[PDB]
Amino acid sequence: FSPVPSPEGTKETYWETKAPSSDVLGIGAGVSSGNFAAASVFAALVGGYCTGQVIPLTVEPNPLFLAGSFLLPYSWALHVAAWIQKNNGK
Amino acid sequence: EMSEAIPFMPKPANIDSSMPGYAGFDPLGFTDYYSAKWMQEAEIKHGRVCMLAALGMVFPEFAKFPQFASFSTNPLEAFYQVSPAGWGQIFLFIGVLETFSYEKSFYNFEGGAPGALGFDPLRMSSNPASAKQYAAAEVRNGRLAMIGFSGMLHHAIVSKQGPITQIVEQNFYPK
Amino acid sequence: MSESVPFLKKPEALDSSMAGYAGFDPLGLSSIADIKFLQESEIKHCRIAMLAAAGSIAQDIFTFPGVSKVVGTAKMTGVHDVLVKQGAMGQILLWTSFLEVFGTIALLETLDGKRAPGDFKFDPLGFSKNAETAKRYQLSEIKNGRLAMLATGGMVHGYFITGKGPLELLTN
Amino acid sequence: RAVPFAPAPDCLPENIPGYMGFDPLGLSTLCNVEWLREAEIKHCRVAMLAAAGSIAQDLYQFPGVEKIVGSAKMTGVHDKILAAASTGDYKAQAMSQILFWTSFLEIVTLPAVFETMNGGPRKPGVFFFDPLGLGKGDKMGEMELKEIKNGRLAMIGVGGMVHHYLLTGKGPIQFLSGIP
Ligand code: CLA
Ligand code: CLA
Ligand code: CLA
Ligand code: CLA
Ligand SMILES: CC1=C(C#C/C(C)=C/C=C/C(C)=C/C=C/C=C(C)/C=C/C=C(\C)C#CC2=C(C)C[C@@H](O)CC2(C)C)C(C)(C)C[C@H](O)C1
Ligand SMILES: CC1=C(C#C/C(C)=C/C=C/C(C)=C/C=C/C=C(C)/C=C/C=C(\C)C#CC2=C(C)C[C@@H](O)CC2(C)C)C(C)(C)C[C@H](O)C1
Ligand SMILES: CC1=C(C#C/C(C)=C/C=C/C(C)=C/C=C/C=C(C)/C=C/C=C(C)/C=C/C2=C(C)CCCC2(C)C)C(C)(C)C[C@H](O)C1
Ligand SMILES: CC1=C(C#C/C(C)=C/C=C/C(C)=C/C=C/C=C(C)/C=C/C=C(C)/C=C/C2=C(C)CCCC2(C)C)C(C)(C)C[C@H](O)C1
Repeated sequence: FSPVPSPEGTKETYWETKAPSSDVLGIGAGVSSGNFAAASVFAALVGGYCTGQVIPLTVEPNPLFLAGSFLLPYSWALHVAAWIQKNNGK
Repeated sequence: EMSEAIPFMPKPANIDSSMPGYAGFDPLGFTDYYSAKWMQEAEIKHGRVCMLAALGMVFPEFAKFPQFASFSTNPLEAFYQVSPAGWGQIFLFIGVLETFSYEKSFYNFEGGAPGALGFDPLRMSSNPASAKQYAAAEVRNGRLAMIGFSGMLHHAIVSKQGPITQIVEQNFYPK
Repeated sequence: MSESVPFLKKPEALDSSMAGYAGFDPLGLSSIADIKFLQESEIKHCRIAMLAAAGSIAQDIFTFPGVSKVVGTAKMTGVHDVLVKQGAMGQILLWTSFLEVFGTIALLETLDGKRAPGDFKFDPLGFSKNAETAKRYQLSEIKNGRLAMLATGGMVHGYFITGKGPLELLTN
Repeated sequence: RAVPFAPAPDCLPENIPGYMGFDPLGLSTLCNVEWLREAEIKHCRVAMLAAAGSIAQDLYQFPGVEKIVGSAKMTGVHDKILAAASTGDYKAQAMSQILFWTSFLEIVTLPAVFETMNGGPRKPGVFFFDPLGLGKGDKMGEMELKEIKNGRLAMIGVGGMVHHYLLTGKGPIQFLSGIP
């Protein structure tokens, strides 16, 4: 009803193709699909290891294993980005 | 035309002699409503999983892997004796194989043959007659394994043992 | 193709004109983060590490009058643990943070492109007047800073494992 | 050609180093050929380092390693060094150092394997490591055949050495000399 503002640099992300354009990856638009797929497997293994090593949680957990355990959900978004980049020819 | 499986019923229009395990058997017409190629690939995939499942329900009667040698020969107890790390690795492996059928069916549905995941390492099906025979043999052995696994599963439910054990002990009936 | 890493491809965001260019970006992190942000971050790390490497060395060589009374034997990281209890670490943090507040403004100007990455125009003595000596000296600042980054970690980890400190580790 | 009964798949080209027509199980069709080729070259090298390592460690010990090792052979040393590292020994972090550095080399070279699959100029298994320049000075492609062939030999040899160790405590040099 009035012009709705968006932050500067907002671009069009609506897609009907096989994969969205790489611009939906934001800062990760130029990363290769191999680099996401390898980062995804690396993040899944190190995140799963770091998660697994502190499953009995103590009052003294290792802070590096806690922070490294966040790589498991991050790996999900990484392999989705790997799929998007392979289907954009990157 | 009439069905070859049911000679009093008319031929189901969307199934054809081209398909490997065709018998004219669609009394309730799934293919006139669902995609015949989707049903074809789905039948083939159920059969391939069931063929491994039939072999897998029967095989720990004979021998077990040394790590799971302590596990039970009843398959429905050996299901729970496997660790969730083991089932997670099995699920990750099956998922990796499925990534290929996700492409073959949700994106590349029309290009090829149903169930053709590019898995022919010993280069069979090169001879055309041999290819025809193997296609029909895969579909029929898959259906047979579906029936056989269904049997052996419910037989393991009633009598808490493997099918071969139930046979040799002659525990064929609910007791 | 790349100069430093012959098998990998030339990094797309990296150019010969930029100081300390060896075409070295194997993970392609220049695509992920803005290159001007990365360049300023590297220069900030280079200068803080250069001061820190020389710092460790100088503190082993000698201390300032009275510091030895305040910290009995701790060196490298250990003296920092003593100085948070005193006021030295906090006072340096307050002043470095105050300069970094203007640095935040400068970083915003760099992201705009108004200001060169890491260029705070600090020349009390003009040793970059030539403008080719400036190119060389910026390359030297980047190279000595990268070396100092490595070195600072190296000597601090030597303190973590042995407690000797940088010069003392060689002497002992 | 290697197996007359079952020849190599047409997926395998004939102009690759070490091509002698051996693929009876047709494993090339299942996975990308470039990924498989680099996987073999990487296995060749890791195995060659292990085979030469297994022989050399039995043949010679660096000064002072004997006290931590005790009497462990090629497989045993790895367990002994990790056990002492578990205690907290600074000297027993050798395994961690090689794991960190081999991992760092793999992490930096991570993009390279995908770039070869993507169609990049790099051929699988080539990192342009020629400080000696022996291949550049001579003709390249004959040592590539030697590297794949010796690597395959080493792959099998490392398996021989380890399984011989597990059955009988003797390492490589000792096992070759003795004949149980
Ligand atoms: C639907 C299939 C299915 C499922 C869900 C299971 C599930 C299970 N099996 Mg059973 N099993 C299967 C098939 C299956 N198996 C088959 C086909 C065999 C015969 C080889 C066996 C033989 C078997 C034994 C001997 C044992 C199990 C055991 C187990 C348990 C642990 C996992 C394990 O070791 O599996 C092992 C399963 C396999 C190795 C099957 C792999 C199937 C792959 C996908 C087919 C291979 C494709 C082909 C060969 C590729 C060739 C390429 C070419 C170049 C050669 C778990 C309950 C253990 C247990 O606890 O039992 C008490 C155990 O000791 N399984
Ligand atoms: C009776 C079984 C049987 C038969 C005849 C076929 C036939 C076929 N398959 Mg299929 N398949 C089967 C089982 C079978 N498959 C199972 C169980 C799986 C799951 C692991 C698969 C998975 C599969 C995939 C993923 C693909 C095929 C494909 C093909 C086709 C081309 C390859 C070919 O000619 O192989 C011929 C195969 C045989 C002659 C089977 C013989 C196997 C050996 C010799 C005997 C079984 C050994 C057993 C493991 C040991 C038993 C131990 C016990 C007796 C003690 C052809 C239609 C490909 C295709 O393009 O389809 C159109 C394809 O993409 N299949
Ligand atoms: C990252 C840098 C860094 C850090 C955190 C420290 C931290 C510390 N130093 Mg070390 N030091 C440094 C660099 C550093 N130093 C350098 C470069 C030298 C060589 C001159 C020394 C020599 C030195 C001695 C000899 C002694 C310390 C001591 C100390 C402690 C007390 C503070 C003090 O008196 O410092 C004094 C440090 C200086 C007077 C020199 C640093 C001045 C630099 C050049 C400031 C420049 C900032 C720069 C201009 C910012 C640019 C802004 C831009 C936006 C324009 C504390 C642990 C004492 C200690 O605990 O010893 C055990 C001590 O006795 N420092
Ligand atoms: C028989 C051994 C052998 C041969 C012929 C080659 C041949 C080749 N390699 Mg490979 N390589 C090998 C082993 C070998 N490699 C091993 C074990 C490693 C692991 C360290 C590597 C790691 C490697 C990398 C990382 C790269 C190559 C590259 C190359 C090419 C460069 C040509 C050249 O100058 O190499 C000539 C090499 C030799 C003549 C081998 C010399 C072996 C001598 C005898 C030293 C042995 C020392 C050993 C530790 C002691 C063992 C004895 C002990 C038991 C007593 C060529 C295709 C490069 C490439 O393909 O890109 C252009 C490349 O990037 N190779
Ligand atoms: C594709 C491909 C190839 C391949 C391959 C592979 C791995 C092929 C695998 C084929 C397999 C595993 C086939 C297994 C079928 C099992 C059946 C039909 C069992 C049915 C059970 C029944 C009827 C029952 C029952 C029971 C009932 C209910 C009551 C019980 O009391 C008793 C009883 C036991 C009688 C290769 C690798 C060669 C390469 C080539 O280039 C391409
Ligand atoms: C490439 C490159 C560079 C480099 C480099 C390097 C490091 C090159 C290193 C090359 C090496 C180390 C090659 C070694 C291969 C080992 C083999 C073939 C052993 C197989 C085992 C067998 C046969 C066995 C066995 C055994 C059995 C199982 C039981 C045992 O009990 C006994 C027994 C022994 C009989 C340089 C710097 C030159 C530059 C150049 O520009 C590029
Ligand atoms: C924690 C703590 C404190 C502290 C502190 C400090 C000062 C912590 C600083 C830690 C630092 C700076 C660590 C640096 C690590 C650098 C590495 C691993 C790079 C290695 C090189 C590699 C991998 C490869 C290099 C390579 C080589 C070899 C050849 C190939 C190419 C190349 C890439 C050049 C205090 C002061 C607060 C006290 C407090 O009570 C506790
Ligand atoms: C470190 C560590 C360990 C370890 C470990 C290691 C290093 C384990 C290494 C295992 C390896 C490398 C096994 C490979 C064996 C080679 C085989 C089976 C080739 C067979 C030949 C065939 C099939 C046919 C060959 C044929 C013939 C006839 C000749 C022509 C060619 C061909 C036709 C192909 C543990 C696990 C003990 C843990 C422990 O905590 C510490």
